[PDB]
Amino acid sequence: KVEVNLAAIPLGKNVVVKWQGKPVFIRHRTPHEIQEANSVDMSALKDPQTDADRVKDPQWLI
Amino acid sequence: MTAAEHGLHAPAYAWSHNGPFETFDHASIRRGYQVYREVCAACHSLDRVAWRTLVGVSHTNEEVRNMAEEFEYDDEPDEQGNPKKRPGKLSDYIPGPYPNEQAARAANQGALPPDLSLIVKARHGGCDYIFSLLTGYPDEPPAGVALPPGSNYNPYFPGGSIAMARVLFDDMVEYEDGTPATTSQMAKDVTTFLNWCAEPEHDERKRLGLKTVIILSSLYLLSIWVKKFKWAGIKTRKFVFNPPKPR
Amino acid sequence: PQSFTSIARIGDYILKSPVLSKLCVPVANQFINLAGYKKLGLKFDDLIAEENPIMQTALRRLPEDESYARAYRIIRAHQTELTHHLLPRNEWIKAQEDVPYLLPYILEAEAAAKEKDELDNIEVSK
Amino acid sequence: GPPSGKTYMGWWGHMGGPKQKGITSYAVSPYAQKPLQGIFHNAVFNSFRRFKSQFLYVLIPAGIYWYWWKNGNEYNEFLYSKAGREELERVNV
Amino acid sequence: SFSSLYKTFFKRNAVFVGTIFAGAFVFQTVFDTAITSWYENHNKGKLWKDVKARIAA
Amino acid sequence: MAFRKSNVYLSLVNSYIIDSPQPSSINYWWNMGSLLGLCLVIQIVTGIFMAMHYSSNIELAFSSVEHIMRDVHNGYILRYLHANGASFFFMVMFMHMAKGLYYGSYRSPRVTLWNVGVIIFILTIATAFLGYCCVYGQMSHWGATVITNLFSAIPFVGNDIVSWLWGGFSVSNPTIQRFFALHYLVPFIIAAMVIMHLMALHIHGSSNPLGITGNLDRIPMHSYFIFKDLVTVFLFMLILALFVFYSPNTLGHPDNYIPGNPLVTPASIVPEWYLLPFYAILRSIPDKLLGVITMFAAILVLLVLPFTDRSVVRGNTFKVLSKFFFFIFVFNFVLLGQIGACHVEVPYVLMGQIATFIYFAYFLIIVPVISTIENVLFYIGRVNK
Amino acid sequence: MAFRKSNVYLSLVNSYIIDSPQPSSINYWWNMGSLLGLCLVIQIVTGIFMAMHYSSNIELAFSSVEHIMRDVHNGYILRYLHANGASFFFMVMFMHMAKGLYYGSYRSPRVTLWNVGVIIFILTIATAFLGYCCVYGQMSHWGATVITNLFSAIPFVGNDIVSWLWGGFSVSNPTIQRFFALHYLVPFIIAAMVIMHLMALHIHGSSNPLGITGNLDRIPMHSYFIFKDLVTVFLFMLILALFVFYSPNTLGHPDNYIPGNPLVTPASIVPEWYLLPFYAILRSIPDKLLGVITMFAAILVLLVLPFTDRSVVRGNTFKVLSKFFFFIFVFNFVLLGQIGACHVEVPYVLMGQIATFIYFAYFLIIVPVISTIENVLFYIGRVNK
Ligand code: HEC
Ligand code: HEM
Ligand code: HEM
Ligand code: HEM
Ligand code: HEM
Repeated sequence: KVEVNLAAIPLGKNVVVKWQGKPVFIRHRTPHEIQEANSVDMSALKDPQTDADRVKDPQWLI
Repeated sequence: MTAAEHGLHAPAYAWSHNGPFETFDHASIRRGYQVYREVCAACHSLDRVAWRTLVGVSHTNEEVRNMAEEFEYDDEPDEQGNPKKRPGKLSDYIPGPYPNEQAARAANQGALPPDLSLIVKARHGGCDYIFSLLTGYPDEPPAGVALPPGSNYNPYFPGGSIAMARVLFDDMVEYEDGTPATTSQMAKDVTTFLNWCAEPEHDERKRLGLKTVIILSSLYLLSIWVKKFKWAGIKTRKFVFNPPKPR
Repeated sequence: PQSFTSIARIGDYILKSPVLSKLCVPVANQFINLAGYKKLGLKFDDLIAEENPIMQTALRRLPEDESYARAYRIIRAHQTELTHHLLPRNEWIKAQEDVPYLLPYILEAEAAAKEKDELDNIEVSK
Repeated sequence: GPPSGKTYMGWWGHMGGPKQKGITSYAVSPYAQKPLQGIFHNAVFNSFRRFKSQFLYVLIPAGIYWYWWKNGNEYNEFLYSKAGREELERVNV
Repeated sequence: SFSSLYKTFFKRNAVFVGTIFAGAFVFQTVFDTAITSWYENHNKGKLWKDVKARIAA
Repeated sequence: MAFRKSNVYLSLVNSYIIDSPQPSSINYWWNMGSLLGLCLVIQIVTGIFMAMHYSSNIELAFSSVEHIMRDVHNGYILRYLHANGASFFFMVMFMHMAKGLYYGSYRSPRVTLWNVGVIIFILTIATAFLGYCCVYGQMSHWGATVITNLFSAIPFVGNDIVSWLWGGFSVSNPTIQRFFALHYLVPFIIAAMVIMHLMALHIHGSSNPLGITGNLDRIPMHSYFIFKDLVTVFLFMLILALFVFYSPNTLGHPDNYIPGNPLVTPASIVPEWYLLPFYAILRSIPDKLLGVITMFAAILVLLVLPFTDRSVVRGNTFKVLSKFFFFIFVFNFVLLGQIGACHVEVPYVLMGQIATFIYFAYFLIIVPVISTIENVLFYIGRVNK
Repeated sequence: MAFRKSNVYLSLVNSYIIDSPQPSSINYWWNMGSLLGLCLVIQIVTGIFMAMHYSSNIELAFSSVEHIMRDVHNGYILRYLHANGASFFFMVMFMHMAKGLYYGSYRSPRVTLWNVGVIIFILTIATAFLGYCCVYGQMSHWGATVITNLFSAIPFVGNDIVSWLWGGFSVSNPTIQRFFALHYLVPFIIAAMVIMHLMALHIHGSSNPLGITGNLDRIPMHSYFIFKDLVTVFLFMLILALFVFYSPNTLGHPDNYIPGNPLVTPASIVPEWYLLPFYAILRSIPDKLLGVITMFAAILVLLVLPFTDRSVVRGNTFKVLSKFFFFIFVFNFVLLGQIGACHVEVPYVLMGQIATFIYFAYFLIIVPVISTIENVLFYIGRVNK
C-alpha cells in the first residue's frame, strides 16, 4: 500500500504512477469535464456505468 | 494489421559481413565509432561496451586510453569520506549522456532513447532496419497523416511516427581517412559499429564455425562408412527355407 | 482391440448382401493391393498383433507346419525391410495364397473367452 | 531378487518366439565384402521407388494445408488494405 | 607391403591408439593454422592489422 | 561368466546398451531416443557451466546473461548451444512422439512406456518455459505474465495460486528467483523419468516398423546400433553446429534482447516456437477456464490413444487411410503452430478453431472410425463367402 | 502373482523396502542408513526452498541469507533446519561408518559396497564445504581461502589450478557463484551414488552383529523393520527439533554472522566441527604438499581395510583386543577433532601428530597384528596338542 499524495499536485499535467506492477492514471478533476463526465452516454456506448462508483472523489481521478 | 502499423520492411542490403566466411569491416567500425561519438552520443547510451573491447578492434591502446581519460567516473571516496571523481580507465564502460531515465525523457520530449548496445539484435530486420530507419526520413509526411507535434515520419518505424528527428546530414562528420561522409556513408558506418557492439564475437564465431562444420561433416561421412562396414554382414544375409518333414 | 467376432459379423453381413458386396469388395481389394504387405512376402494373419492371450492361444494351437511357414515369412519380411527393398515379383504372396489361416483359431479362442466371461458373471433366475 | 511378471521378450536363448525349423541363414564376413556396393544404383532407382510409393500421402495434406494457409493469409492482407476496409467493418462487427 | 603395414600399425591396439593420439595432436595444430590462414586471407583489408597498417602509412 | 555380466553396474550397462536385443528391422526413426538422451546431456552440462556465471535477481538476470555472452570465455558458445539445443531437443522430441504415434508404439504392451513418455513431455515443456523466463527479456516477462495469469480463471482458488506462483503481485524478483531454482531442478526429475522410461521399455523391447513380432531374429545393440546411433549423433551435431555458429538467433525472437519492462507491452506476445501449437489451442477458445482446460487436455489427449485405436494391426505401415489422416494431423499441428504466431485477426481465429477441432477429432473421432473401417476392409478383401 | 511383484516400478520398491529379507539379528545400529536417507531428503528439500530466495553474488550472498532469516515466512526454520540437518547428517554418517568398521561390514562380500560408501563420504564432505562457503561469513571466506590455497602446493600446475578454482585471483564473485552451482549439483550425484550403494548392498544383503551367516532365519522388511526404523526416525526428528528450535547456533561458529571481509583475519580460522579431524591431520604435517596428501590419505585409508583385516571371523563382537583398540580409535578421532579447533600452541602440535600417527597405525599396523594374534588365540584356546 503506497501512500503517494496530492497537495504538491496542481492540474495542467497528468500523473501516471506505477506501483505494485500498476500503471495507473491519477489526475485532478476539471469542472469542464466533471460534467462532460456527467454529460455522457449510458448505453449508446459499451458502458452502462456510474461515475460515482468509478471515482468516489468528485475532484480526483485515479 | 495495417502495413502502416507493421512498418515497411527494410530491403536486403549487401553488407560486407553478410556471408558465412565474412568478417566485420574494421575500418567502417572505426568510422562508425566516430559517427556515434559525434552524433549519436548526444541522446543514446552504450553502457554494455567497455572501453577495453575497442582496443585491437577499432583503435589502438593509446587511443582508447585517451578516449577514456577524457571522461569522469566516480571514484571511491577519500580519507575524509567526501566523494571523488576519476579520469576513466580501460576497465570502465562507455558513459551515456543522461544520468537517469527522467533526464532523458525530459530532454527528448517524453520519449526515451534506447540503449544502442544491443539494438541490431533487438529489432526484426537487423542492420537493414537500422540503415533504412536512419536514411528513410521523407522530406514530407505523405498526403493525409495526422502527425502529432514533436513526432516525425519514418515509414520503417511501426506506426510511422518516430520521436527521433533526422540526425544524419551530409558532411556533418569529417573522417580522418578522407572518406566522403554522405548520409548513407555515415549510416553504413554507424550500423556496422552498432552490429559490432551487439555481436563482438562475430569473427571468432564464424572461424570456429568453419572448423566445426568441417570436422563434423568429415565425421558424419566417415561414420556412414563405418556403419555400412559393420552392417554389411546383416545387410547381405540370406535365408533359405526347406519345410521340415512331418513328425 | 476390436474383437474378431465383431469384424467377422460386419464382414459376413457385407459379404452375404447382394448390393453392397459388389460395391464394397472392389474397394477392399484395392485397399489390400495398396497396403503392400504381399510385396514383402507376408499374409495378413502375420500382421495381427500377437501380444495378447487370445493370439497367444491361437498361435499355440496353430499346427506345426503353418507355424514354421509363418516364422519364415516373418524373418524374410524383417530381412527384406532391413535392406529397404522389396521381394522380387515372383516372391510376392499371390491373392489366392493370402488365405485366412489363423482366423478359425482366433475365432474359437475368442468364443471360448467370451463364454468364460459370460459364465463368470452369470445370475441364476430365482 | 524375485522373478517379475510374464513379458513378451526374453533374452538370448529364450526370447519367446515360436520354434524354428528348416530355416538356414548364411552370411559373409564384412572384411570379405564390399561396403558401399550399389550406392549409385540405390541412390537413383531405389530412392525413386520409395518416393513414388510414399509421396501422395505426404504431399496431398501438405498441399491442402498450404493452400488453406495462403488463402487465409491473402484474405488477411486484403482486409487490412485500403480497398478492403468496407468489408472489414462488416466482417468483424 | 600391406603385411608389414598391418603388423606395425594395426596389430597391437596400444600402437594403434598411440598413432591415433599423435595424429590428433598434429592434426589439431596444423588444422587450426590452415583454417586461420585461409580465414585471414579471405578477409583481406578488413582485419584490424590491415586497417592499422593502412593508418600507419 | 563374463565380467560385464557378473558385476552389479556393468550388468546394467550390458543389459541396456551392450547385449540388449533389438529387432533387426528398425529404421533411423529409432535413433530419436538416443538423440534425446544426448540432447539432455548437452542441456544439463551447458546449463551448469552457465549457472556458474548467472545471477537471478530481477536487476541482474539480463545483464548476467550478457555477461555470459560478452566477457566469459566461450560464453556465446554455451548460451547459443543451450538455447538452440533446447529447440533441437523439442524438434527431436516431436519426431520421437510422432514416430510412436505412427508405428503404434502406444499399443497394448507399451502403454506404461507411453504414459511415462507423456509425463516427460509435460516436464520438459515446463523446464523450457522456466528457462525462457530466466533470461528476463521482453518476451519472457510478458510470456510469464500471460501464462501465469491464465491460472486466475480457477473460480475459488485462482487468485491465491497466482499470487503464490508470483511470490508477490506481479512477475518480479521473487518470481525470477523461483523460476531459476525450478529450471535448475526439473531436469534432474526428467533424468529420473528417463531412467523409468527405459525401465518400462526394457521389459518388452522396442517395436519394429512392420508391427509384427520381433522375437524371431534380433541383433545385439553393440557394434550395430551403437554405430547406427553414431551416424545420427554426428548428423545432429553438424546441424546444431550450423545453427549455433552461423544462425545463432534465427530460432529466437528479437524482443528478448530488450530488457524486461513491466511498463511496455511489446504488441505481439508469443512464446518460443515449440509452444506455439498449444498457445494457439489456448487462444482459440473464447474463455479462460475452458482455454486452460483445453490446452492441458491437448497435452493429456495422448493418453486416450491406446483405447481409441480399434485396429488389430499395430502401426500405420500397411494402412492407407491411417497414413493419410496421420499426415493430415501432422500438418494440422504445423498450421496450428503457424496460427499461434499470428495476431488475433479475422481469418486466423476461425482457422485456429477448425484446426483445434481437427486436432481433437483425430484422437477421438478419426482414429476409431478409420481403424474399424480398415479392419472390415482387411477382412472382406481376402475372405470369400 | 501379486501386483507389487508384477509391475516394473513396484517390483523395485517391493524388492528393496517391502519384501527385502533382513537378518533378524540386526540391532539399532542398522537404522543409520534409513536415517541418512531421511537426512538427504531433508537437505535437498530445505535447500531448494532456500535457493528460491538465495542470491549468489558476493555483495548479495550474506544479506540474502538474512533475507531468508528475517523476511521469508518460516525461513529461520528452513535455514536452521538446513544447517543443523547437515551437521546431523554428518553425525549419523560417522555412526554408519563406525558401525561398518566395527561389525566387519567392509569385508570380502561387500568391498564394492564399502568403496561406494567412501565415494559418498568424499562427495558429502565436498557438498558441505561448498555450502558453508555459500553463506559468505567470515569463517566461510577464510575457510575457502585456506582450503583452496592448499592446492597451490602442487609444484607444477598448482597456481593455475587454484586460479581456475577461484575464477580470478582470490575468493570473490566468480568463486561464490561457482560454489553455489556446485553445492546444488553434488547432492544429486550423491543421490545417484546412494542408488548405487543400495544396488551394491542388495546382491548379498546386509550383515548382522554376530558375523555368522544370516541366511537361516530372515524377516521381510515391511511391518518389522519399517517400524523399527520409524522409532529412530521419530527420535532423530525429536533431537533435531530440539537443536533447531531451542539451541540453533550452538554447533555453528559465531563468526559467520560477520560478513565476509577480505582484509581482516578472524584470528582462528576453523571449519565446521565435522571437518576438524581432517583439518588437524592436515595441520599436523610440517609441509603443505604432504599435508594435503596425508589428509586425502586419511580418508582414502578406509580402502585398505578389507585387505589388512587378517582374521577369519567378521566383526569385533567376539574379540576383546579388537573392541579395545576400536574404542581407542574412536576416542582418537574425537581428540583429533578437538585438536583441530585449537591454536597451534605447544602441546597441541605434538598431540595432533601422535593422534594422526595413531589414526594411520590403526588401519595399517593395529588391525593386522591384532587380527593375527586373535586368530592364533582362538585356535590354541580350544585345540589340544
Ligand atoms: C537526439 C535526441 C537523438 C539523436 C542524435 C539520435 N537519436 Fe535515436 N532515438 C531518439 C529518441 C528520442 C528515440 C525514441 C523514438 C521512439 O519513439 O522510439 C530514438 C530511437 C532510436 C532507435 C529505435 C527505433 C525503434 O524503436 O525501432 C534506434 C535504433 C536509434 N534511435 C538509433 C540512432 C542512431 C544509430 C543514431 C546515430 C547518429 C541516433 N539514433 C541519433 C533520439 C536520438
Ligand atoms: C531439460 C533441459 C533444459 C531445457 C529444455 C532448457 C531450456 C532453456 C531455455 C529455452 C533457456 C532460454 C535460452 C534462451 O532463450 O536464451 C534456458 C536458459 C537457461 N537454462 Fe536451461 N534448459 C535445460 C536445462 C538446464 C539446466 C539443467 C540448467 C542448469 C544447470 C539450465 C540453466 C539455464 C540457465 C542458467 C539459463 C539462463 C539464460 C541463458 O543463459 O540462456 N538449463 N534453458
Ligand atoms: C527425455 C526424452 C526422452 C528420452 C531420452 C527417451 C528415450 C527413449 C529411448 C532411448 C527409447 C528407445 C529407442 C527408441 O525406440 O527410439 C525410447 C522409446 C520410446 N519412447 Fe521415448 N524418450 C523420451 C521422450 C519420450 C516421449 C516424449 C514419448 C512420447 C510421449 C516417448 C515415447 C517413447 C515410446 C513410445 C518409445 C517406444 C518406441 C518403440 O520402440 O516402439 N518418449 N525412448
Ligand atoms: C547433500 C546435502 C547437503 C548438505 C550436506 C548441505 C550442507 C550445507 C551446509 C553445511 C550449509 C551451510 C549452512 C550454514 O552454515 O548456514 C549449506 C548451505 C546451503 N545449502 Fe546446502 N547442503 C545440502 C544440500 C543442499 C541442496 C541440494 C541445496 C540446493 C537446492 C542446498 C542449498 C543450500 C543453500 C542455498 C545454502 C545457503 C546458506 C544457507 O541458507 O544456510 N543445500 N548447505
Ligand atoms: C548418503 C549416505 C548413505 C546412505 C543413504 C547409505 C545408505 C545405506 C543403507 C540404507 C544401508 C542399509 C542399512 C544399514 O546397513 O545400515 C547401508 C549399508 C551400508 N553402508 Fe551405507 N549409506 C550411506 C553412506 C555410507 C558410507 C559413508 C559408508 C562407509 C564408507 C557406507 C557403508 C555402508 C556399509 C558398509 C553398509 C553395509 C552395512 C551392513 O549392513 O553390514 N555407507 N547404507
